[PDB]
Amino acid sequence: EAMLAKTAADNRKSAEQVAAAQADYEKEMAEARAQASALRDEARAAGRSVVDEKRAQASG
Amino acid sequence: LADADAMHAKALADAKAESEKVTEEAKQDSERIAAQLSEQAGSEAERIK
Amino acid sequence: ATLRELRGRIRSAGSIKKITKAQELIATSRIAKAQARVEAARPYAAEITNMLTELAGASALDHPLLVERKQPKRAGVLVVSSDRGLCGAYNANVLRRAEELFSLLRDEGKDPVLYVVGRKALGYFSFRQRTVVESWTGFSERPTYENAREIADTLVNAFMAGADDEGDDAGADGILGVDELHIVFTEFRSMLSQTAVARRAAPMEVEYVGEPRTLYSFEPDPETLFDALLPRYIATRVYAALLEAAASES
Amino acid sequence: DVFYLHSRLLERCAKLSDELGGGSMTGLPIIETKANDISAFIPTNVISITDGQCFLESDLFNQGVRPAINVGVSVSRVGGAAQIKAMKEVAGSLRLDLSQYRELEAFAALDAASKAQLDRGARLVELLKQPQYSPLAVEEQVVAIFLGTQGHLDSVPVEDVQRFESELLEHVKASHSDIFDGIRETKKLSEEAEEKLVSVINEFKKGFQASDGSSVVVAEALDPEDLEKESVKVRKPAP
Amino acid sequence: YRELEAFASDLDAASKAQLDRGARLVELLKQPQYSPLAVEEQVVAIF
Amino acid sequence: TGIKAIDAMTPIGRGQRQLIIGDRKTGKTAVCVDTILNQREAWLTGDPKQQVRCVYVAIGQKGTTIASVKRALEEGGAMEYTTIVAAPASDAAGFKWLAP
Amino acid sequence: PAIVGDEHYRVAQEVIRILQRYKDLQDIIAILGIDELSEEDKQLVNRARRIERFLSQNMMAAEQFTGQPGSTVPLKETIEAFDKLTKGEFDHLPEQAFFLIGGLDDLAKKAESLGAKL
Amino acid sequence: PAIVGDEHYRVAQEVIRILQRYKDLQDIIAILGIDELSEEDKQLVNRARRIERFLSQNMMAAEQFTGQPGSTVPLKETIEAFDKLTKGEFDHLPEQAFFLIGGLDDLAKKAESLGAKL
Ligand SMILES: Nc1ncnc2c1ncn2[C@@H]1O[C@H](COP(=O)(O)OP(=O)(O)OP(=O)(O)O)[C@@H](O)[C@H]1O
Ligand SMILES: [Mg+2]
Repeated sequence: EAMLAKTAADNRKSAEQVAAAQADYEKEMAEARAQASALRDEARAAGRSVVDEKRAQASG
Repeated sequence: LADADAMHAKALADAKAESEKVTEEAKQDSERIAAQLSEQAGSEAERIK
Repeated sequence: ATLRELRGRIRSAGSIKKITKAQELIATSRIAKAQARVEAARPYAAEITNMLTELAGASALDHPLLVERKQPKRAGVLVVSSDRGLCGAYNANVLRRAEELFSLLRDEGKDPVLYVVGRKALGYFSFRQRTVVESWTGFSERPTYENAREIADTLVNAFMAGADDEGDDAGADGILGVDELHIVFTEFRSMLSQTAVARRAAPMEVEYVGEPRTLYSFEPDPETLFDALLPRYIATRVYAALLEAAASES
Repeated sequence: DVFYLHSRLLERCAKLSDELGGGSMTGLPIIETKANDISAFIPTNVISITDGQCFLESDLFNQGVRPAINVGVSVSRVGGAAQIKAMKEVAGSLRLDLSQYRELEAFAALDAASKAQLDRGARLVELLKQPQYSPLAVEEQVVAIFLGTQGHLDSVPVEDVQRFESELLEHVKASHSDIFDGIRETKKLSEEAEEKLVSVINEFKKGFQASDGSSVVVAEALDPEDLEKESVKVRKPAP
Repeated sequence: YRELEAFASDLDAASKAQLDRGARLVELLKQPQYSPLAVEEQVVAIF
Repeated sequence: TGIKAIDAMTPIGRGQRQLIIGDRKTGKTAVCVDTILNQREAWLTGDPKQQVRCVYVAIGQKGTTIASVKRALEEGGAMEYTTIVAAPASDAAGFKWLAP
Repeated sequence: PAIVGDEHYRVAQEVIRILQRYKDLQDIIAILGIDELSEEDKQLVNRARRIERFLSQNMMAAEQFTGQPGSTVPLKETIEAFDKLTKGEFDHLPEQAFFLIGGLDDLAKKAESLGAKL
Repeated sequence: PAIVGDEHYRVAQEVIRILQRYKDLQDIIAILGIDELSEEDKQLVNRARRIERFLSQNMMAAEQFTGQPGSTVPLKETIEAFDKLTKGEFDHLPEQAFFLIGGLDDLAKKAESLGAKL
């Protein structure tokens, strides 16, 4: 009886483990993509600030 | 269950590698964007002069 | 060009006016028909109520659909909406009542399980990002008893499956179920009065009255008839609700 | 002779033959309509004189469509002859397609074809939005219309179309900057240039982040008493 | 017929009859070019 | 012109007459000034077959608005190849009729 | 009928009638919606949209404005195609398949490029 | 944006867009009301009604006509309040709460006086 219960429990565990594996892979990729977008956007903002301040000081 | 554990570990390792690659690519793109924007800023300053 | 476009607008308004007047008159006739079909169904339900009362009074009050579920967690809500859209506030009021029920259900830890009749409610919930378990469509203008039969069967199966469902697990059956069956629909009080009403189809509740001169014979046993009849009562009340909704929509 | 007043003025803007030096004068007359009445006298005269018009509307301007071009009635009577080969290729039927899209949107205020047309037209309308004092080089415009009319904006949300365009153009200007050079020099988008542009678009899409958060790759309560209960009736006294 | 077709199918019986009669009469009043009819023939057609 | 909508849907060639027609505050002057400013690359090439020389004719226009247009041309470096013919609203009807 | 023939005249009259009814129904469709029309009128609206698109054509002289080369449709093929349209033989095709084409072969090819088939 | 900043310009343009969409929908609304509109359109119509009510103000010079004194709303507070409106942050409040008031404090006060709360 314990063997049958373990079989059912491990079937559930394998299914949910496959689901969690694919979900975690996708989540980590999404986190990497968000970090990349944040890096690009902060670089863009820093560049915009640099150009604005440079042109302002040149005009002055 | 052993196969599922191995597949989860493999997916985690592949995710780590892919995340490192994506981070490096995004980095390089960030430096490229910063460099081109700095060049544009210098050009604009020269125009103002 | 001002006069030209303005005359075109006049013609458009005339066409719209003619269409709307025709629709109003046809709706009047359809109100007549829907009301007539509402009286037509009164005797069967009225006397099947008596049959159910006799069975209940001559049997144990222990039907699975009749016994409340401990720790209710998922209440089934059926929203009866319309298929066409030219009704002004019908769908709007139906869905406001549905939300006035959903908030209450969430108040007591009940996560509603959504079932739909008609099309407008589908769009409303798609906008609200609330999933629909099952939807029936194409008969809100004139509902037949068959459609109520399938609706009641599906909702009752969803209710029953919850008996063996434990927590977020489905238990032995493997099909997740619900703890309650709720109906939201427009009660056709009269021509001016059409108010949405939330109604708990299940679990069945029991009232009592002290009073017997004679004892009804049963075949084969009262419990068997009660079992075979209670889902029929569920279907009959669902059909009555659909008729009321059709009349209110008209 | 007000029509003559404007016609003899506007007919002096011409493209001379090579015998007369080959010089040219391009005219951009401006006309102020009242209450969007293009049926007035001077508007009709000048419309019938010039080689097409870009009709600007206040309704489109307020909707966010800026420049507020009315694609249905705006037209150029020179057409593709006034564009480089790449622009002709990418933007062949863009005006016609947008006119058809506006027609369909008005009528369908549905089959798969209708929804596909509506989504494509919404994306294209978003693509043509442009802020003031932000001109685009002909190659950048070629790349943008390529994004639009080649189906590469179908996977991106309509709200992100403008940001997606800006970021892709910035990426191409940063790296893969030889596509712009090729379009500038040859005036046409080569097959290999199109291959590289498609690959770059796909990679950037993989990198692109949606505003909502996705990937573009490929009330008061009823009083518990008011809730009427469905109860079976039993003819017994309570226990 | 004009009023009740601008209206318009699940009509009162008399109204359905009126719609049918009106459609028939509208089709009756049609006439090809260069085809005038003698008064007797018009009488028979209207009959 | 540098404007995607115009360049893609209603392209303008050299020697063509394109009409910017619209109600008040619809962006007509914005489109024309952006078109003038977009010719700076061609001017800087130095090739007269590429260079486009610009003329702006302000008819019945408030003088302050003409000054604002001239400033917008100055900032983008478009006055180097642009001439403004001004007939402000204060000018007699003769200048207004004659400016174009 | 005397000059162009009975069939040409009949097809032209049927097309004109369908387009007139569609123009009559356009206001109602704009305000209320197409779902409130009679099934006959919905069918007629679909046919009318297809017909009005099919009346458009890719002209030779318009090449410079579209790039697509022009087409020529013989009178007999025109009459046959519009007779088929008025009878609803092409209802199953998307309306976009009828936009700036020549004869029925062009219609078939364009509908093929859109997934549908003749 | 070059003069009034990016935030003020964005809020103003969003408000203008919402009001323009409301003006466009006027044609359908005058006949059929809000019922036949899509959920997006219903939400935007309610938002536009609230916005057009909130653009009204109790003027200082109007006290002679109605007794109620005028109010002054700082520009930054106006930008913030209309950004909140355009985001649908005050959808619950009744329309009359936005009528002839000043800033957000007045909005909260009048919402309370009308049985609601901000
Ligand atoms: N593409 C655009 N994006 C945003 N704002 C724009 C755009 N084009 C023009 N505007 C703004 O729209 C307003 C109207 O512009 P403009 O003065 O050029 O229009 P107009 O039709 O010539 O006006 P008027 O009737 O005053 O002569 C100005 O604020 C301008 O900054
Ligand atoms: Mg101007």
